[PDB]
Amino acid sequence: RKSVPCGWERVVKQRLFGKTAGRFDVYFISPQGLKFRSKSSLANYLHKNGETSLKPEDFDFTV
DNA sequence: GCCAACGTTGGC
DNA sequence: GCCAACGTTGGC
Repeated sequence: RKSVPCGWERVVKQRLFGKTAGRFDVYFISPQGLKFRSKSSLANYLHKNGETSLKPEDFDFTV
């Protein structure tokens, strides 16, 4: 399976109330502190910064 | 039918 | 006016 890319943090939070109670949200904090909620916005950032090692498939958005 | 990406909002 | 919660939904 997938592992957290180097210097990044993966935060998983489970919803407790409402219709979506039981659902999980996954977000990633970059080593620079930038908070990401989607694989799209992340893949977008990696492209603009010239990433040659970390691929958007390396960041698991499933829990 | 139902969930990825993003949208809204109550409660400071 | 911001943000951590949950809501909404297009499109697979």
